[PDB]
Amino acid sequence: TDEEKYRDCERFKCPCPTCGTENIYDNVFDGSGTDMEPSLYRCSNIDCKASPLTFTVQLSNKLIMDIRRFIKKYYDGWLICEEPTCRNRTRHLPLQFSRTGPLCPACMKATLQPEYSDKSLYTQLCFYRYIFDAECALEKLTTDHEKDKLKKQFFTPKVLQDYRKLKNTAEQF
Amino acid sequence: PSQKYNSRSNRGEVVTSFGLAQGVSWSGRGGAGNISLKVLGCPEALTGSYKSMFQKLPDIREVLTCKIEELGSELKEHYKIEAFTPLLAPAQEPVTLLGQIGCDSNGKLNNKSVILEGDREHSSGAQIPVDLSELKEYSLFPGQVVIMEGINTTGRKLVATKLYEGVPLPFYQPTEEDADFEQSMVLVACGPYTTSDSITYDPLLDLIAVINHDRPDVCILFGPFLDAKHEQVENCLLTSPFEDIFKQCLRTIIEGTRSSGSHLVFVPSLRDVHHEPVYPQPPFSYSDLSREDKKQVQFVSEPCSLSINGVIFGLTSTDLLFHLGAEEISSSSGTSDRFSRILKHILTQRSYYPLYPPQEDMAIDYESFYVYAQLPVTPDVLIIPSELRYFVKDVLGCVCVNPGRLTKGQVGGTFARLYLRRPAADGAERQSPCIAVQVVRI
Ligand SMILES: [Zn+2]
Ligand SMILES: [Zn+2]
Repeated sequence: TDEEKYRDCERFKCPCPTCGTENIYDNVFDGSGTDMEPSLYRCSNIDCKASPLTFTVQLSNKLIMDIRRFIKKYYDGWLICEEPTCRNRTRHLPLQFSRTGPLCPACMKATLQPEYSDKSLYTQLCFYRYIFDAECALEKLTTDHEKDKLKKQFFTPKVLQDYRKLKNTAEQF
Repeated sequence: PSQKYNSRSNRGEVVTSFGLAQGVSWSGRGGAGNISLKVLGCPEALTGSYKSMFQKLPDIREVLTCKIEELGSELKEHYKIEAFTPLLAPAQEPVTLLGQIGCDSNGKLNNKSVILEGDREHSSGAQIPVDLSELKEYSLFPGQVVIMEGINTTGRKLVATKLYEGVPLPFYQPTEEDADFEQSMVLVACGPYTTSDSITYDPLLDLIAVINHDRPDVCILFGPFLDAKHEQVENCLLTSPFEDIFKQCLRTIIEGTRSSGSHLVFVPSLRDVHHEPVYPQPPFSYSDLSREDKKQVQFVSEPCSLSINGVIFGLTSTDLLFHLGAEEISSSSGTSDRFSRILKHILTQRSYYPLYPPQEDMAIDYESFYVYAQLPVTPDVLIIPSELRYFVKDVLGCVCVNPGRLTKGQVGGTFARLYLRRPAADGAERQSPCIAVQVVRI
């Protein structure tokens, strides 16, 4: 299940280069069934007629900014004690390991856990890739009619290229 | 924009001089003759062949233990220590302990918070506080591998009485051919290359003019080229991809300096927004090069140990000085030069980034660090550009240059030029191949 898999992930935010309002993205599509439009089709501010698809360059630059932030957050290495009564927080990995990992140096009977785990970082990157994987969001449509009406209406070969680009912004890093 | 910078009047001013700075026209032969640029390395055969893409704590632990154990093994041989005692073993007689300095909190290290974390091999990684009240002299920082002597009667505290001094690596031993190199002039510069209020890169253009005029043999340019901390980069106000702006910057330099015949050496920074943010960093990727330019341009990693005409250069764009300086504690009298102490630590810890944990926001892949960020030898020249004031100091026989940044805020910065020529073979060995250095204002 995609909704729960990316439930704790941070949503991609990027302010309209024109009106200035912050747009939030969590899926390729915005809305449901028939009135479904690619989230990147229109600004969220109704008095802004600029299409985010016009500022693909600014979005890619923002994704890079964000992705850097996450990778740096992971590498900061904050560790926190699993004992509720200790909760010692440190960036110093202790060389003294117990059977399940670093031994908290405050209380000496609990293991230190990564504050931002590698599994959280990996899920976050997969999310940033999922919200721009147009081909996949389309294959997740049952009827080839619903898809192709949509594919013909918004997903031109060029727009599909724009999405592929954003979707792969991930591996530049 | 860049108003203040372009109206400066200090242009060309020599703010620091080292060696026989006079007696050398700061002109290189350009592309002329034999210019030999070789990237150095520290071989390794300890690391396994299956790596994950996100570090596992057990792996970091491994790298840190080896750091202690490996250096300790050398120090033990040098100072002919007989045995290392486990940190937790109590004794009435003085003991010699091997470990990594650390702080007992998340704050700044102070003479009351020092703890010594032992290696796994002898102490199973245990920690014990260290009392420095009886220690006459000391310079310590978190991450520092040290050998201390003292009394630990209860096994819960070491009253240090002696702190062995760091031992540097030997210098590179030149072959006979290396003595056959002619004088070379090397220019060094570090970003930012644009004032904090503009994206006109006026300072960069001025530096390009300098390169063409002085026609140095080699130019070592440190990033950031497209600074992640620049107001306009951070706010994503730019209207072009980061990668494209980066390539343009590179193009301007490569093209704008074609006529000079100088070999360009680009060193990445953790602030280069378009590039891999984890340290150590791999070389930039730039393919838009003629076949001529390819013989004039080189992309190295960060850090990098580079041999220029037989002279070994230690190169790092990371502000290790500022980071280490903010965490070091000392005590002697007060006739001590802070930077010389910090530079001494870099040369005695054998790493391009000995501080651990690192400054908060410096991302380090420790398994890569282990393989690519060690010092192969004590360099002849160490280029450590920092936010700290520019300088040129001779430390343990190594000329350490901090050319400062080319741009500081909205004001002009500085860059530096070195003159090299390895002297005649015999005599009291060390004859620094670096003859003179100058830090000039852009
Ligand atoms: Zn808008
Ligand atoms: Zn604890």
